[PDB]
Amino acid sequence: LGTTIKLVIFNELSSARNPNNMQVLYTALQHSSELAPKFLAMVFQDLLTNKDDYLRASRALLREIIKQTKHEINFQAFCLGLMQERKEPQYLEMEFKERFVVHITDVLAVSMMLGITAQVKEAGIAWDKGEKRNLEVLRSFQNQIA
Amino acid sequence: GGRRRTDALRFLCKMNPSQALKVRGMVVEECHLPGLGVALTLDHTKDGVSDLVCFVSGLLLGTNAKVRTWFGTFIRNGQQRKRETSSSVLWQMRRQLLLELMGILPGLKEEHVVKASALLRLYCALMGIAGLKPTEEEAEQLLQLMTSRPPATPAGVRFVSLSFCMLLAFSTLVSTPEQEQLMVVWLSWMIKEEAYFESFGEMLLL
Repeated sequence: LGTTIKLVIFNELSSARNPNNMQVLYTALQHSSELAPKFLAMVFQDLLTNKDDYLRASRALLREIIKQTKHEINFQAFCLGLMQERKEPQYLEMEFKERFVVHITDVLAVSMMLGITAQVKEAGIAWDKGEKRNLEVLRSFQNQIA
Repeated sequence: GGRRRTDALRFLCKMNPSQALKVRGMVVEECHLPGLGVALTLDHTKDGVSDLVCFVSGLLLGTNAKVRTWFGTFIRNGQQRKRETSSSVLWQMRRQLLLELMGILPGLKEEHVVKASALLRLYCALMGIAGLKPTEEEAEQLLQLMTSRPPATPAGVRFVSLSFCMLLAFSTLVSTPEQEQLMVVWLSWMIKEEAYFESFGEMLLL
């Protein structure tokens, strides 16, 4: 994580960033949340206090990358996020708090919309006829909630 | 509420059957209560092909895309209504269409080939646009229809082409060995048959 943090300073100003770097970062986070997720959680926490709408875009990109990576979601990262203590004073001094909740709600609402398809409607019509399906994402979400 | 309104309009039309199709036209104009329209055309049919085939084919394959989406949503929603039982008019009209399938099945007649073609295109519209999933009996009678031998006319060529395209598109409806041997023997007959000059074999080869 230290090397990534050190290179982030140079990468922020550089315009050579491409989707390959984001895909590699998402794959690394999904495969190993031991080091990268620890800093990523703090980075996402800091992004929720900004005035610009940057949490929604990052969440949408992460969801798109995860969907393209065949549901590359780390189950052990949830325990690190729950055990992580937001004890910093900069986060507690942020005046705008409802904005983060609104952004999270919008991200959740837009992430569920990725399953909308006319073929998903035909599978929903096939449920009590052909084959009961179009519900794996919901089941996975229930497991994550558990 | 919708069921009671539909039943009330059904009784009103039973009391004045001359205006039943006018009420069905009002239904397709105002673009709600599709079950009422289906039930009215069913009570009206209760020679041509049928008012049912014309009505639902025009609904699913007309220029108006709003009507197409509306009736497709109707078909999808009705399909989930217990997956059986005469409670929904969807299964009533499905049985009526299946009865028509029995009616035109036999060597296919010269007079029934065009009706078979229209019925087959209607079934294509249903299972393709409307998302209908056929039952085992529906699939069986469909396969019985496709594998028929029309009497080598341009209508026969069109019918064979449409049936072949249905098999290529909705190949999930075979799902059995005896229907597999039926369709391969039908394909072999189709290969042997080359007097269709008076564009089917080109499609098969392609």
